[PDB]
Amino acid sequence: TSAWNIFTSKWGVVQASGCLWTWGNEFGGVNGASEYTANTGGRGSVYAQPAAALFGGAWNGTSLSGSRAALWYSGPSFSFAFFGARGVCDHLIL
Amino acid sequence: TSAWNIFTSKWGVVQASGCLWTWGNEFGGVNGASEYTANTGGRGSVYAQPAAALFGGAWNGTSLSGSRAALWYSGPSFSFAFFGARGVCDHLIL
Amino acid sequence: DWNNQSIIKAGERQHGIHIKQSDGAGVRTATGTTIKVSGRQAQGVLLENPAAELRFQNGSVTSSGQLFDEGVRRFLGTVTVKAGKLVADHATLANVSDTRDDDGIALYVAGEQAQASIADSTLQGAGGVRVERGANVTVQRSTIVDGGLHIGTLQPLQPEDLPPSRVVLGDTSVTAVPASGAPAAVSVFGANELTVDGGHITGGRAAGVAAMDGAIVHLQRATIRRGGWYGVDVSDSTVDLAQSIVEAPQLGAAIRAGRGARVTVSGGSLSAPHGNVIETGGGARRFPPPASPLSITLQAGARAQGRALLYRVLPEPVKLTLAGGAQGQGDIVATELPPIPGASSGPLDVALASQARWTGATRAVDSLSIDNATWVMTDNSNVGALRLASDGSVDFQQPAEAGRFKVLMVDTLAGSGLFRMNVFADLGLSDKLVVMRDASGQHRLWVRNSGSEPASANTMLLVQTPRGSAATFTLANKDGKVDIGTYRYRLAANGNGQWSLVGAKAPP
Ligand SMILES: [Mg+2]
Repeated sequence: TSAWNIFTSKWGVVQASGCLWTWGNEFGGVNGASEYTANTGGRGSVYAQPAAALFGGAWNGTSLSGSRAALWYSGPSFSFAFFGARGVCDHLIL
Repeated sequence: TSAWNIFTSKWGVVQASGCLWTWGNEFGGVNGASEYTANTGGRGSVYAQPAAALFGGAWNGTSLSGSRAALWYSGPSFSFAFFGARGVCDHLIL
Repeated sequence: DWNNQSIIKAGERQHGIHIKQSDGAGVRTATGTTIKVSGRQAQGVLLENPAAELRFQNGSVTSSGQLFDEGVRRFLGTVTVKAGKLVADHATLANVSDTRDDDGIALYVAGEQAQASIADSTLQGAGGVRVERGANVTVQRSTIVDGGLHIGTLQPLQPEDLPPSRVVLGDTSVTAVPASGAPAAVSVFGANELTVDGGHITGGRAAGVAAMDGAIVHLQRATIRRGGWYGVDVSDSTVDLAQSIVEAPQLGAAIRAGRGARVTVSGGSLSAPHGNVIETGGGARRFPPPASPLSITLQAGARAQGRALLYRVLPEPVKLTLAGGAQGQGDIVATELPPIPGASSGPLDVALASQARWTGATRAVDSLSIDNATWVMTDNSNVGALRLASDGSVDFQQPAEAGRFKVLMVDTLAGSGLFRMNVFADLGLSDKLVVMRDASGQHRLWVRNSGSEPASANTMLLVQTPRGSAATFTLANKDGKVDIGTYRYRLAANGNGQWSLVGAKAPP
């Protein structure tokens, strides 16, 4: 109900918010089972695992979405069809 | 009640601690409402939003302040006159 | 319709009894009809018709398959009602499976037209009973063996629309075994109602009962034990405790409330031998408007015992109220340091009313008001604003150690009350009441002899007040005197509001 370019950022980030939650590289918020759970696709267990951040909001999100929309509920092993990712890296000057 | 230079780091960081809390770039500690809150200067909504670290202590936590002093209570939308910031960045050798 | 049969469907996604959304529109019924479904993603009973009523008696519905729908990835139960009425009588509903694979939900009622009335039945599997999304359930004389009861949830990644769920329990007994992982034995999230009438709520990883995000929970003649754990955990929602009993371990509290919670305890009992009876805070929600400053009321003869009667988590305001002859012995403590040095903190306000009785000590209470009640003070104490009325008293407790006096310090004093105080005449020492900023009103002092036979007659300071305070005190021992051995003492105010007890040799 809104055109893709409605969500284009100052620096031309396309679909910046309100389309998909992007996984973040921060941990905090809702923790999970306070006992060693094996949910890392067979690569060990996690104890009292903090949620991974998700930013921007998704298409369903309504008016929650935006440049600062943040959801600290989902564990790193959760998966949903509105959870994607965007990439970042440092600026190199030489 | 004590002079500014009492709070001067080994590296010449002036008022290193116990003058003003600096906001940090790490999340954890006390979470906010486990429910969507539009408190982001009107740029989306947070959910189970963890505290954003505060470091050093301010002028009025006497014994509490110091190089490892850390408060994980304040939501990122909190605003007080004991909360400022100190910048950092990488060291580049070429 | 179904009689003494043995419907077993190992068939995958094959439901023991299924009633189609547009099947026949009428009353079904089944007796002694034991069911078993091993087929993965297939419930024992699935009811889906807003017009069909299913009656299930003396049977036994069980499933082993890994149940769950991909209609927003929520994992169903061995009997699921999504539309229509279910009537269960003397039934076993079991769900055997895995931890990681299945949740083990025995009963699942969800939807604006989903109804269930479990009577004399028993439900098991590590998922328990789950109700949500506008459903109505009534459970009587039954057992939730291991999975617990769970009404509603928090945000399923989207806006929660409205329609409330109502659940009524007639002396059943809900348990949540440590094995089941479940965080609370009973839990109500969102705008939903639970009425409990008698029974044993036992279990929970973290709490016995959890009510959050606007729940209404009426617990009546329930009994709540573990089997740091909390008995009842509240939020921004209403919890009422009538004639119930709540016990808590050392590491815990009988009640935790925070974020604008409203708790009423009438009758019953709350004990926490080595912990707190009531805890306040731990989950930050900061708004400048004074909403419903989280309040706890112990009324109608409530009993409450622990190492502290109220522990405040700091930087939320609290309003503790003992009324209707309730009695609580604890201590009332705060954290000493606030989280943010130099910001506003609201008050810790206690109100002792109609016949009530707190027995303890404090240096955390901001504003205490005793009114036709009594604070039996057990040790040195600090209160901001003290206010009395209608025979409100502050009974200094008689020390077991002779010579050991207690002191109450107050910022401001107002109204009119009585103070029972201890006197050690032979030592020339007495309990003291110090008011530091402002004193006013008519107060009465009643002296208790607690160190008999004085060598001489010697003055003993009893009350200290500011400048030229407006407060009057009068010795309430009859005839305005106390006879300690062969000596008579009277109260005299001297200079700048300092009321001493003078006395000399008693008239022959
Ligand atoms: Mg980090």
